[PDB]
Amino acid sequence: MAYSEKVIDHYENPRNVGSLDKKDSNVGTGMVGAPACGDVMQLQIKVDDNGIIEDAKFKTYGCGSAIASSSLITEWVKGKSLEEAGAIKNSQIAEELELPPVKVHCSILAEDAIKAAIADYKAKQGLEHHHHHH
Repeated sequence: MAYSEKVIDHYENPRNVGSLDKKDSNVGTGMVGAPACGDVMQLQIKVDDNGIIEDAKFKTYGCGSAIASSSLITEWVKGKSLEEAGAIKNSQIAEELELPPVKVHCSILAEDAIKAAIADYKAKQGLEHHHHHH
């Protein structure tokens, strides 16, 4: 079952190289929004440089402004690790930006987003599937 001291499942993926596909365990996806008004935010982080984050894309089309922060949060994890992304809080950016309590909808979609990417990043390897007639 493993005459070696390595249990790793594989260096990359059993699909003969690939990376980038919205359908991999090395890519966390997160799509949230604010149904309390009508704002949609999408954030996706990439992890491969050794469990580290090398690239961090995103997409927020609906709030003409929630983009700025999108560039700050995405540029804050770009290089960090999931262990760090799963710890930052919305108060962190809320303070670095200094904005009134009448727009927290952003800082919220920021941290809440990273939470979705981490949830879908760890769920891509839980119960998986069991049946799938071809």
